Amino acid sequence: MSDAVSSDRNFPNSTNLPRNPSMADYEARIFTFGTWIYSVNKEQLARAGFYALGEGDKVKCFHCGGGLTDWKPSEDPWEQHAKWYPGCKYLLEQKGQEYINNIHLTHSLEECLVRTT
Ligand SMILES: [Zn+2]
Repeated sequence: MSDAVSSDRNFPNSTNLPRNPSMADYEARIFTFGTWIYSVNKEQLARAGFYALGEGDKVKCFHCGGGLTDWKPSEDPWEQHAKWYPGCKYLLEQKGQEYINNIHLTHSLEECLVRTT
């Protein structure tokens, strides 16, 4: 439970000292991936604050302080990340909440299979 789930942060400090653009640079990110993961990752991640941790094609945010490994279809890091959590510093700094809001939510469905649409 830690120092009171309510008097702590519902977790052992998720943000592991993020906001480290010094090493999260452009060539720093791509460099991590050692040109192995999918294509279009250069601008994709470099712009969304995603860098390679060491898994096979997986990714995580180094500027926001959160992970987003591959466990679903191709799903561009842009869409996948925004759904993972809108409270990601850099992530928002790029396409603002207007985008993340459009992503996380949906185009109109938001019914899950159909429900009542
Ligand atoms: Zn993030």
